[PDB]
Amino acid sequence: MLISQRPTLSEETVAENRSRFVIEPLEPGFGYTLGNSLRRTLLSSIPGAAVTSIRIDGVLHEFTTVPGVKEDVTDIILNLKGLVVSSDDDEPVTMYLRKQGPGVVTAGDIVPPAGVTVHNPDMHIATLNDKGKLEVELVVERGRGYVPAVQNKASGAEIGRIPVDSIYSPVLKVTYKVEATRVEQRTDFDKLIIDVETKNSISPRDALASAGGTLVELFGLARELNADSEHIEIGPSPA
Amino acid sequence: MLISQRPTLSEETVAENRSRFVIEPLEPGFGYTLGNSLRRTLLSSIPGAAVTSIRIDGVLHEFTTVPGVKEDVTDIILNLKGLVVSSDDDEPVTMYLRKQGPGVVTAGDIVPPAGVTVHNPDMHIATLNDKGKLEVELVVERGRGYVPAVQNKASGAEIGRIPVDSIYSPVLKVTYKVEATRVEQRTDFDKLIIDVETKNSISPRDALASAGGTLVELFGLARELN
Amino acid sequence: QCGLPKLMALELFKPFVMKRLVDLNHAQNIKSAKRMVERQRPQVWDVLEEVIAEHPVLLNRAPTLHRLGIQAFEPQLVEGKAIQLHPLVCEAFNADFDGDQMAVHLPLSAEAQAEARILMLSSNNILSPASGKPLAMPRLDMVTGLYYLTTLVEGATGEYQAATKDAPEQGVYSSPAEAIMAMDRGALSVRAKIKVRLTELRPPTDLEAQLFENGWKPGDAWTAETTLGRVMFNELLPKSYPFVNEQMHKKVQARIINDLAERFPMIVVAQTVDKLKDAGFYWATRSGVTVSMADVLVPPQKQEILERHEAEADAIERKYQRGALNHTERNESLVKIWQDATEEVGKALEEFYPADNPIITIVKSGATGNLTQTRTLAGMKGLVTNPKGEFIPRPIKSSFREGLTVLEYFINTHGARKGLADTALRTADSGYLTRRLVDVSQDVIVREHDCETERGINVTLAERGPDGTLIRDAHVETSAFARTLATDAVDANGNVIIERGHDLGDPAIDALLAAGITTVKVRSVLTCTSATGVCAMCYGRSMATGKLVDIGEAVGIVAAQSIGEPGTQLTMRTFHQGGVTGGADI
Amino acid sequence: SVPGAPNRVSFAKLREPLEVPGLLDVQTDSFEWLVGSDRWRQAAIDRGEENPV
Amino acid sequence: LRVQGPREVQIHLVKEVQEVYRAQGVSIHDKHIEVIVRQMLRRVTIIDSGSTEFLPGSLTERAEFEAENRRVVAEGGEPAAGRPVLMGITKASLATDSWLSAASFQETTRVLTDAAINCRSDKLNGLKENVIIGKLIPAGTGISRYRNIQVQPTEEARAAA
Amino acid sequence: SAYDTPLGITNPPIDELLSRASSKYALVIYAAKRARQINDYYNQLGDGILEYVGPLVEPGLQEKPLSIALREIHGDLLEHTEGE
Amino acid sequence: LTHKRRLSALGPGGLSRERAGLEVRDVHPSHYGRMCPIETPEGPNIGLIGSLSVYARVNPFGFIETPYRKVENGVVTDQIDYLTADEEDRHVVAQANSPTDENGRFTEDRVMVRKKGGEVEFVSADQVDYMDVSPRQMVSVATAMIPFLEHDDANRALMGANMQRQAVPLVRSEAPLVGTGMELRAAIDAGDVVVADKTGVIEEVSADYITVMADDGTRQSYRLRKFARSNHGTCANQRPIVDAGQRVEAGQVIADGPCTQNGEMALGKNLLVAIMPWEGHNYEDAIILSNRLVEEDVLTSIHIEEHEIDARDTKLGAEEITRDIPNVSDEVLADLDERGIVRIGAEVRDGDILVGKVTPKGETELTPEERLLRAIFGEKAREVRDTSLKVPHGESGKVIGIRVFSREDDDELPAGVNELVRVYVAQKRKISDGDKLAGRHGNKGVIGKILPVEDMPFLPDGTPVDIILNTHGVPRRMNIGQILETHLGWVAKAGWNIDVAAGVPDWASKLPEELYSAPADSTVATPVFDGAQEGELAGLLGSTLPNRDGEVMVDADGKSTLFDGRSGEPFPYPVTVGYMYILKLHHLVDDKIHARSTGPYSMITQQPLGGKAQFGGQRFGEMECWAMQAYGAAYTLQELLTIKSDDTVGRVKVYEAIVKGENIPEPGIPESFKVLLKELQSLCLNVEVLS
Ligand SMILES: [Zn+2]
Repeated sequence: MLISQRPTLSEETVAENRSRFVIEPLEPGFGYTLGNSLRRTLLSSIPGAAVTSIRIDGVLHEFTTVPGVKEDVTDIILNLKGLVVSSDDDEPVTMYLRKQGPGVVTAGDIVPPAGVTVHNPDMHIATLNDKGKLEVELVVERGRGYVPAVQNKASGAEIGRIPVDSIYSPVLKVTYKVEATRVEQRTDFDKLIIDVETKNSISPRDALASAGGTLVELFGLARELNADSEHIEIGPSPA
Repeated sequence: MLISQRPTLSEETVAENRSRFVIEPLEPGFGYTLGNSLRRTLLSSIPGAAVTSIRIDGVLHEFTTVPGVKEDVTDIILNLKGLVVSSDDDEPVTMYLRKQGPGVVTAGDIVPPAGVTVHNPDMHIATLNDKGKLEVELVVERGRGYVPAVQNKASGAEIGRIPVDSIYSPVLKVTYKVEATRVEQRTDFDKLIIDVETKNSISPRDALASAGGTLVELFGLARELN
Repeated sequence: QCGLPKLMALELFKPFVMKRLVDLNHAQNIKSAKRMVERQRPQVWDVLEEVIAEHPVLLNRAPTLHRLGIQAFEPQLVEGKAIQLHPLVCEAFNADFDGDQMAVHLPLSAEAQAEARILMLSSNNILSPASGKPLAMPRLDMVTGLYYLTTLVEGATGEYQAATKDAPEQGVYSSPAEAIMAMDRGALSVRAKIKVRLTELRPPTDLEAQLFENGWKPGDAWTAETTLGRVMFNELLPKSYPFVNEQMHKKVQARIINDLAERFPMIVVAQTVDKLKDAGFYWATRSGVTVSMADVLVPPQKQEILERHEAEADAIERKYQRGALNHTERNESLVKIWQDATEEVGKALEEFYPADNPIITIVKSGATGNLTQTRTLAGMKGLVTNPKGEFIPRPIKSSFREGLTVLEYFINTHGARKGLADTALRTADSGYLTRRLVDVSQDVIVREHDCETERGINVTLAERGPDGTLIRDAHVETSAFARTLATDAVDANGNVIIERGHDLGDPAIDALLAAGITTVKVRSVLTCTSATGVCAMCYGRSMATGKLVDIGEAVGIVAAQSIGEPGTQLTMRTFHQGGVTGGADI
Repeated sequence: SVPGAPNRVSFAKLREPLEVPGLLDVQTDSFEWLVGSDRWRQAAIDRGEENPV
Repeated sequence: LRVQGPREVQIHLVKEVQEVYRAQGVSIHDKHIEVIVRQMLRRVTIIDSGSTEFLPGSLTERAEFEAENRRVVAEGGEPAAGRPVLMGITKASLATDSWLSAASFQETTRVLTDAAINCRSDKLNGLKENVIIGKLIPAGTGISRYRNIQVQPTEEARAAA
Repeated sequence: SAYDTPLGITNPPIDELLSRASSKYALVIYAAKRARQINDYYNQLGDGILEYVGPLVEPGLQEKPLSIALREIHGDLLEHTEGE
Repeated sequence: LTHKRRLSALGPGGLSRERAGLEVRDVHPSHYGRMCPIETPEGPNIGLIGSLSVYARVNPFGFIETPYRKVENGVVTDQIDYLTADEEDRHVVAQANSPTDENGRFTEDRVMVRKKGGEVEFVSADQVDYMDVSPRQMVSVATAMIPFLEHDDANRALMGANMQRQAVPLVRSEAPLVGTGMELRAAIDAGDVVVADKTGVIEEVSADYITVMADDGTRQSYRLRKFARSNHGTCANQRPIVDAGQRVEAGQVIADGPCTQNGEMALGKNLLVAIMPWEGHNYEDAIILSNRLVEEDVLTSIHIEEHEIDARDTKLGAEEITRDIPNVSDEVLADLDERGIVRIGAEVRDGDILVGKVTPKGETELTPEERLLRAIFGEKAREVRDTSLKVPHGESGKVIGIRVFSREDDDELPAGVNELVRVYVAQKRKISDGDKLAGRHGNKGVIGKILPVEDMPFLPDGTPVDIILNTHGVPRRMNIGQILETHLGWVAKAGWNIDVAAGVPDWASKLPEELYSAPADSTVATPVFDGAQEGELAGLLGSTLPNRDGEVMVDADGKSTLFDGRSGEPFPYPVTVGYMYILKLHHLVDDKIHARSTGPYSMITQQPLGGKAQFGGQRFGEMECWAMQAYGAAYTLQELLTIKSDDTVGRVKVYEAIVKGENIPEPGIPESFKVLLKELQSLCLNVEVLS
């Protein structure tokens, strides 16, 4: 049992961190099968490092404003949520950001420990006023997907630790759609258009490759139930 | 932290032709999409064998009756559509059904050649009175999905052949559900339970393996990016 | 675009297909190509798919009450026997997919093809020529979708919580992508209030002045307190449009589309309506709207109203027995009592149904239906008309949910039969008036740009009123809009606002209102002094295109058709041959 | 009711006093009267008619 | 119309019709109503022939009346007894000069006899008559202003070829 | 301004084309005459008569003459004198 | 059945179709019990044509009279009396559903009745003179087949009643799960079934006939008309439903007709329906169907058409049917028989020869081009011209029967006709996009899309819904009865069991003793105006039995969770799911598709002719001309009024230009103007043109 003809995968680079992939021609009905699975794998199956909590020096109960900085605590948390961090620790680590005097303080001012890398130093963090100071510690750890704010409800022994939603996945926004196409004088075939936006950490092509490898490994479990059984193959593209 | 336990698959039988498979652990929000992908593959791209055409001795077309037969040709074709057969060679093969005298005719009375099997001999086809004689040949070939009749205008068959619709899918029903499974330090990950009931042609695990192989072949495209 | 069945397309384009086949050596001569097409050999479809490209085809749905009943579409081959029609243009064609059929016509000459491609293209006919109100806009399901997406409900999962002591803000997201990720995980709802840092959506004018008084640009992050659904809805509108942050009722959607057409080119309008259609269908698929008899709620107050009004009717009957009433006045009093009862039951039903019930949600969002139908379905049918045409004093208490009894059903059948007989005779006089109107205005055309006349008519935009605060006149939309100022607007504020020749649009009227000027002289077709026909300046902008009318426009036919199309919606003199003359009861 | 009458439980609460008459009686009785069939004569005389024609 | 000028009656008619249409929820712009009304004030009834030959109480085109009272008169703009008249849709459409269009909705024999006896000619200006002849309508793309458009390539673009 | 890329018979945008002609009717006659010229150039006479020049823009695989004419008009490669 | 018992108000001595507007077609208060006031054609004959009621028989004088129950001293007695309208105007009749005591006395005091003026009023129990025989005394046979008719609006009920007569018979019929008591009788009285004449034992059964031996030893043989064409083209056939050795009583149905199952009418099919919008594919009354219906032939039908052709004597000779045909290859006529007729069982498409036929031609006068062309080929002239019968365009199928009549064998052919040949072509039409599809409550729609099985939403147990109906169209049309049908159909499909062990619940106190518990796939009856109450149905919905897994799919509200077939995520809110009885109407797409490029033209007007589906042309009315003028589309209007109609000179030039690739020339002057000019000149009018 052989497929009618082999599909192909192509890419077009919209921007530096965004790209659109076209898979076609697929057998009718398989576009929807591939699309949602690929989107979910891309979003929630690529491990990455992100900030999972922060602590601001000088403020521990009034989480509305901090002296010496013209940005609310919410603005600082939102800015820190956007930091791009790559790590190989597998254990939470602590990073420090210390600044004094008026002016802008950015991510580049941070001093990562060994094994931690920052990919967007230019990211704006805060702006201090006259006599203002900013001393903030960040907790960085690795994970998968988007994990909402893990609170300190049962861990009250730590004071001032602000939990923050962590976007572990390097891929940010993924969308997909399926279009009808005609091949061999019949108009039933499906073309899958999947648009992927990713962080500065990795290129979209590598993220798509990782998602494909993960899905292949996952379905290897089903394939292992009974090999050599009937199954439509795809065949080699060049030969 | 990111859990290290990779997903694993387990199987449990329910009946002679229905099996329930459990996959766990899975990332949150992953059970539904994987289950739906497996369901679509199982219901669309599981190959099988089916009857493509028939030829009855005393009829030139399907809009006629056979003497001594309670059912007409159309009813016989409709009953035959419910037949489930298994074949080993892709090319068409011929089976013969012959009977005479009073009594009922069941799929068991069909004579299959080597490499062809019929799994529901109790299926009814027609009934004959004393002056009834039923003789028919059936062509069986393998395929996938559902394929309508092929006109003799193009097939090149001589008058008398009655093409019939072919339903090659051996799967019968598929469904899935998701539950919460505990792994160290969390209790919000997905465990997928998918149950599959198939016709007697193939075992449910064979269908699941075929669907998994097809999905692996399809998803290898992304991995090919290196 | 439009879908055209393969066989239909082949039959229409036969000669072109034969020419192409002969050109490609598939057939040696004309006769061979004709035989190949008639036999429908496999080579025909490949040629048909190519020849049909970029060949407009006109679609018509009779009766053609107005010019939008014939529209050009780009055909695409589809297997089957049914023509695929775009859901938006249905209102223009006034057709539903329950058996209606369309006629297809093929232009041949280059002039005709250009005419269909430019003048009659569907994408260029969004607005209605009668009044300029958008006509190809979301309808039914789409309205239910975009509405459901933009609804705000208290207590939703992931709702924003105000920060307190040792409690920071929770419902805050760095970007819409994070909100999408949270929603996909079940931690957030598309209709839950949140605060999101938007960077690609232009903030509203007041917020823009507050934060970006020197001008907002893409990449300038601003925190918006809104719902994820509203953010997604605003992503469909053009990037230069200010943020809306409002529930998308039918009127709100109409206002947004009308404003979009006023400011942006028509192509942007077509793309925006396509995007809105797609989003509306997607979000109506999973809006939870469904019908069940657990959802058809019967108010508990209905019985009390019925009992009280039955007591009042008994009192009326008793007074009639006393001789204080004659038959006709008794019937009139009973009819008034029961109409009041029906109104009260309807009000109770309206105030009883929860806001989230599908039956009332469909009506309230403007998708379709009205509260009278809801009252009939779950309240009480009320009074019904006898064949003579007078209300029967005894109404129908039972609701269709409960089930009408035998006698109630029989008396109800009278009005149904009467209306089904009346619906056809209703169009006779409308067509008569339309053909009068077109005959008189058959040959009124715009022949020149300007007649250079100083005359006009006086119109009023608003009125000060008692408190002195200016209130807009409800007739300004159809009276002052789409006109050309006859004289400079210098009567107030001691300075000009807009000089002569300025076409009064939405921005122009808005500016005029802020200047405290009420009365203005505008050129009118009545005062035009053109030798023959009328002139472009006097006529004003063409409601279909939104710009100054073009020379050669057939103004007379458009005016006649616009007047005659809604004729069936008006009240009409009685059709009963027997009875009394209806002139007195005007 | 009728011999075959596949089992079809009814929700009716009332009792039927009169069975539904022959649905095709209008087309048959008129013609029986036209040709004066014997059964028509018996039915007419039993109704209270003398020397029906 | 008797009390006030022709402009006032037109405004009154437009307002009345617009109110009638608006009271029932139908929205139509005032310009269409004005266009329809304008056809009802296009004729002036002539009482006496002071600067013309028109018979008493004869309906004449306003432009023709003005031209006759302005140009052909030797002594200058000598007045000719004539006042504006409101004459409705039916008569306004029925009083057209094109016998070809008139015969469409009037008694064909009477119209043809009156045309033949008068030996008058119909100029093909309009939509009803042009379609009968098969000519393209004198509106939209069919007017002489656009029909005679000449198209040629620019000299620079042609040179680049 | 910043509209998405037009597709089908919407390319080029109608609004941009309209700015290069007196009105819609003038543009229609403009395009029809140019398309007739292109078709006559293709058919010509075999002798290579240059009474009508070919498409000044690069033609497509099978683009119809009307589409080519509209593209040329959008490209400001033609001019016309109104017949008023 | 409805046609036979029809009351027409026109014909010889009747009213015209263009007269009596809203004066004679209104529902008079005297229809009650004598003429169905809801079911009537919606065409020109609205009101003029109706149907007789269930309980009604014509008075020997010719006055429709209806039965009523005699009432004396407030007790209903068994003294049924047939009264006319005038006889009824002198009495006071009451409803049939009025509660009564066990003995027969009235239990209430004020009873609803009808007065002499046709008005409804509440009177004392003693004032009652008569009583209706049954609630469904005013509806007709067609209207009595609509369950929950008291919940549907009058207009929708009329639409459903008139649509129920347009259901094409399906290949395999199935009785409705939920219906009234009229399904049985309407089947037997229609005569489309075979009923044993007398008690006996089935001697033998075959697909063609049934033999039964009576208790008196008299044999009876019934022929079963098999694959017989109906007047409208639908296949009409019967199949036995008995076996040898079966005892059969008088009046028992032994064979069933086209739309009958076990003797009950089976116009449609029970399909699993979910009430929800779906991606806009069911927008504006459109319907989404599952591919299963196509695969399993759920909505397939047989359509048979007859093609007839004659051979007669002519002034040039007698035209004969022959296998030999001139100027045609031998491959096209490979399926012809010895005598020139297509063999039975052959498959034919459009343009195929069914029976050869040639006619004498006469004068040849070949042009020099033809002379040289046939000299090089050497094919000499033939005296005959081919006129064989051809399959009309758009039609295909297999030949199932051939009938031949000839004067050679003394057949009664018309004057001058020598032979006549009829060929029957039968085809197996499956459901497809655009085919109309409707229920019994006036809900109608075309099939907008047919999704694959995996795409359709499916229940948690894995059952995919068969059809999806848009929610927006139900409340507006005011036909809520379809929702009740859906709920009760679901209740019937899966058996129910009321907890009567501890005592009858309050809602179930009215259910008959037989209806407390039923198994799966049960069929229930809900008679019109005496059907299941809303409360009882709501209570039953909460007592449904589980499925094979042991779980309930539909909760107490009649709703169930559905998984999305494309994405897999469950839908956010539960939706109504049940079983609905829907039927395929005769308005198929295959018979409603037209197209023209060039074909026959009228003899006098020289315009394309219409009225036929082969090459009929479309009408371009004056309103479309007004629309074109409003658009300013001068050139299109000219090209459409002259080139494509009655312009003989320019039409051929346009065809030649299109085929040659040359640009279309400017149109000329239509025939409608030259003819007018010549006519007007003929009347002594000197009409002339000038510049
Ligand atoms: Zn003017």
